[PDB]
Amino acid sequence: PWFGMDIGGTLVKLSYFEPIDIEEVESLKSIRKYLTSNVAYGSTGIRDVHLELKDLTLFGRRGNLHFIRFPTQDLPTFIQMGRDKTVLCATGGGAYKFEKDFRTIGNLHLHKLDELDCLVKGLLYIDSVSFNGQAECYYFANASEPERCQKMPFNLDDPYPLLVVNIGSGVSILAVHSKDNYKRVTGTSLGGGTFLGLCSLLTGCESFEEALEMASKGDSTQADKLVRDIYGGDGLPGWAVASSFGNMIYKEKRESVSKEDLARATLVTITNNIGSVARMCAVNEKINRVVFVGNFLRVNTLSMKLLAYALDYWSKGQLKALFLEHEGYFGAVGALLGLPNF
Amino acid sequence: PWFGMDIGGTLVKLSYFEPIDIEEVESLKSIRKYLTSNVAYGSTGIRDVHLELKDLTLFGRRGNLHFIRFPTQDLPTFIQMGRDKTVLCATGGGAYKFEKDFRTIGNLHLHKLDELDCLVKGLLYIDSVSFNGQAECYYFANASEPERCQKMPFNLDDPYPLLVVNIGSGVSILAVHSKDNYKRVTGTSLGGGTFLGLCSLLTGCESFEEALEMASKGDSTQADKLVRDIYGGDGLPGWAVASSFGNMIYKEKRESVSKEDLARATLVTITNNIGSVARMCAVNEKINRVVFVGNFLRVNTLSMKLLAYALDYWSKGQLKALFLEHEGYFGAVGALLGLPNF
Ligand SMILES: Nc1ncnc2c1ncn2[C@@H]1O[C@H](COP(=O)(O)OP(=O)(O)NP(=O)(O)O)[C@@H](O)[C@H]1O
Ligand SMILES: Nc1ncnc2c1ncn2[C@@H]1O[C@H](COP(=O)(O)OP(=O)(O)NP(=O)(O)O)[C@@H](O)[C@H]1O
Ligand SMILES: [Mg+2]
Ligand SMILES: [Mg+2]
Repeated sequence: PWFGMDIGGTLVKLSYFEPIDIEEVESLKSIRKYLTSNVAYGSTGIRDVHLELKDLTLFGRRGNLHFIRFPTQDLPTFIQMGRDKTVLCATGGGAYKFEKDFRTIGNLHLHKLDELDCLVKGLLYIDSVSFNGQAECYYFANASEPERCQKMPFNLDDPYPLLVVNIGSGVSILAVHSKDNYKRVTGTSLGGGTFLGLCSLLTGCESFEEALEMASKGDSTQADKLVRDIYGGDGLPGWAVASSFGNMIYKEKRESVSKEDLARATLVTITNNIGSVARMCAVNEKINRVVFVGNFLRVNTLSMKLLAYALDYWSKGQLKALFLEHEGYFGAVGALLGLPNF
Repeated sequence: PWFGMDIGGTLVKLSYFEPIDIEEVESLKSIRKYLTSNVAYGSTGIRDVHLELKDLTLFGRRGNLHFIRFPTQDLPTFIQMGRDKTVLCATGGGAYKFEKDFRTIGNLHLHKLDELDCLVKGLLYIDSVSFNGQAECYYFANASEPERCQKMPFNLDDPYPLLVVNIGSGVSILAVHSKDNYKRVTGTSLGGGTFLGLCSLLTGCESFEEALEMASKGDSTQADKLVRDIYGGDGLPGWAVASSFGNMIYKEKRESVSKEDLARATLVTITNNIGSVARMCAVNEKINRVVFVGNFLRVNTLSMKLLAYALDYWSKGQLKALFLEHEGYFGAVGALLGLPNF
């Protein structure tokens, strides 16, 4: 059973390689069968079927690469399931936090892998093998004009240099200069857990998906104070945000604003702040390709377009926002790839 | 009547020069008397008496420089008072937004002045004349150690280069390289209006002061997810924030958290994000002295220490956080100084 595992502060990501080029043990068969015949595991486990890499050749075997996720909160259940029925490559903060918990599985050997190595290695790997013939990486062409703005593939055959912006619970920013030369540049604590935390407080939403659905209906200008609110008009345009949630300092506006407006304003606030940080690190690092990963952006087209627009506008076209189909899973994958070393 | 006025998105700042080296018109006398014998004007006007510059020599006159503030929301009342009872130098967004409103005062000539010129000129001026013999500018020595951390004067006789971080409703960042060479570097919309807006929504506080008072009692770790929450322990220390409000994604934590915790977490979130942006622009601009202005920091020691600690820690001592006694008033002052030109 070949597994790579990225245990983050919010989500566990699992990459699983299923051999297809196959008298083995019954419970080994039962795990394989359980994983390939189900797309929901328990009440919170999900296999991302559309992300599956087929007929991949890995470690001299032909197989399928599957991508699975569940909340870190439910890791105890995953471990319990484990003790009822192995070398495990694992990265993310939880690799250390839950180390002792994994060892309650008799004989199981836990190999903790550097989160930096795993993410970069997993990123490079997936891009090099392609997404079943198609581009793993893509950008939004004409990011400023909604009429022309559309998703289009983007080539990363020579991916250096690269600024990687990892939006999970918080934000980590990496600069990748070559194969064995890359570093963590900085980070902010205003990431996806800020969006989801604030939004739950402000709106009472009880999933990421529900927060996105609310945001899609709202009007962030109802909560944000714009340049034109301060100036009366328009190098800042009047519609640009001058103060996020700045109009909520007025009691009468707080009482007229809806949950949807507030969800949207939370999303716009977090996203735009991340774009701005990203742009600043790119200038500092002299890198013009900025790739976004993590799960803040999954099924989140709004944030992706905001980032694309912001990097493009602010930079006059010199900075390009890039995105990745497998954006949440690169740590899990790089962990899996560290398996031969042991 | 010599006035400089900075009309922002939230507050109006007024600098007033009172001549002391004096058969003039009765209502001119009555305004002077009104301003010098009162420290509260109406229900929302305040004269900052402790900031007064005494026996200043300006435009060949000896006088006192007074500093006054009131909410932009109440500017209509100030204007009405004006029409019942003049060249006005004014800057900030409201100089444009309320231009027509000022002209309802018969014959009054409104001179709009560039916000950049005013802020820098006013900053340089105040530092050069000193705060009645004492330092206008100060830092927090040993910013990382609470036992040794104390406020101490700081010399700006040669203030170039200088990174000015203006925290008002949003955040504006300036790089000042010389007397006539300075530029706006970037800005974020996560500023004081974000702190005050979010905090009002989350806590029901109804003044900046009440939000600060709440924050002073709270525990931000109750809302924030820390490095140790994710890793189990500790180059990030375990107490550093990994995800602002990241623990509010759990329903049970949202229901146990208090208003004070939430006020504090809002303050810590906004402040630390501003420190991080500031550090990034300083590296980009290759400037190691970073000065904070605006009114987000007035009677806000907590945010000042957070910034001082963050710039010092992250930069290993190469970046110094600086603060200014008259931090909210430099635009108003630079506007006043533009008076001779007309
Ligand atoms: N089904 C989901 N449940 C919870 N959060 C989700 C979900 N889908 C998307 N998200 C968002 O994705 C974010 C987490 O992304 P992720 O990259 O998996 O972080 P992480 O690895 O768990 N945290 P970290 O330890 O900081 O690296 C959350 O903060 C949400 O904003
Ligand atoms: N008495 C107060 N009332 C309202 N806000 C206050 C008060 N005291 C301090 N503040 C804080 O100070 C901030 C405003 O600072 P300030 O520099 O005067 O902004 P501004 O000039 O009005 N806005 P801007 O147009 O963006 O430059 C507010 O966002 C608050 O966070
Ligand atoms: Mg992660
Ligand atoms: Mg201002």
